[PDB]
Amino acid sequence: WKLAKNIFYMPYWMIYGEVFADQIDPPCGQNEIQLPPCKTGAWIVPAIMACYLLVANILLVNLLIAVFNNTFFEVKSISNQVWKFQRYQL
Amino acid sequence: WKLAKNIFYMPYWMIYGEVFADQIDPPCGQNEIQLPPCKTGAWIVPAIMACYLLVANILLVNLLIAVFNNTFFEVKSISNQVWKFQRYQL
Ligand SMILES: CC(C)CCC[C@@H](C)[C@H]1CC[C@H]2[C@@H]3CC=C4C[C@@H](OC(=O)CCC(=O)O)CC[C@]4(C)[C@H]3CC[C@]12C
Ligand SMILES: CC(C)CCC[C@@H](C)[C@H]1CC[C@H]2[C@@H]3CC=C4C[C@@H](OC(=O)CCC(=O)O)CC[C@]4(C)[C@H]3CC[C@]12C
Ligand SMILES: CC(C)CCC[C@@H](C)[C@H]1CC[C@H]2[C@@H]3CC=C4C[C@@H](OC(=O)CCC(=O)O)CC[C@]4(C)[C@H]3CC[C@]12C
Repeated sequence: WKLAKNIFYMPYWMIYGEVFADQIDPPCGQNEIQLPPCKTGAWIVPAIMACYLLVANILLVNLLIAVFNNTFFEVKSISNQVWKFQRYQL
Repeated sequence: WKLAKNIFYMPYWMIYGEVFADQIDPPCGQNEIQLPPCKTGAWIVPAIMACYLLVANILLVNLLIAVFNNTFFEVKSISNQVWKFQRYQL
């Protein structure tokens, strides 16, 4: 079950300004002490990290900003009128 | 080819809240153990870092917020009508 935890753990905190910079692309397959060998296709992980961070943090958050902004006025008027209606129930 | 990787590595993650604070301006050219000597013009790197972070994070992201916001209504109406058209194809 730790695999399912590792699916959601670091990509979720990646949205809130913690990119885990020590684990983006650690040096491996060299001697600095002998490092463990390079996993195959481990260079893909920073690239899809870049695409994910771009899509999430720039596209979806700003789109939710636009959604919150362009539906603010109708929701504000409806909420004011509904609160004035629910004053009687209170 | 590691030079081309180093071009894109840290400035890209600099947008998402990871400024790499240990490598902004490390102490050098002193004894704390003898540090390696100061590179010439290494003080320029935090200044252009400051200008880059300002321009990127404050100018361009907020401008994309404005672009997403002011074209939201036309895109929303067009997308609703296009989805209602593509219901038949589905
Ligand atoms: C659909 C949207 C609106 C809500 C989000 C729901 C899911 C994305 C959440 C809710 C329940 C969550 C699960 C609740 C419990 C666990 C057990 C957890 O197990 C461990 O951590 C085992 C311990 C370990 O070995 O570390 C792994 C994550 C997981 C599957 C969670 C994965 C994410 C889930 C499916
Ligand atoms: C302006 C923005 C919207 C896009 C520009 C950013 C990307 C084009 C950059 C940022 C991070 C970069 C990646 C950072 C690290 C790597 C790992 C690198 O692989 C290795 O170095 C091998 C393994 C190792 O030596 O540790 C291959 C390039 C790649 C995928 C880079 C490809 C280009 C990326 C995706
Ligand atoms: C134009 C916009 C819309 C898209 C962005 C495209 C480029 C900015 C990307 C796409 C392909 C990328 C290249 C794909 C592969 C590599 C090899 C990579 O090589 C290594 O990492 C060598 C291993 C090492 O020594 O660390 C260095 C980055 C580089 C040149 C990447 C640099 C960034 C590039 C040019």
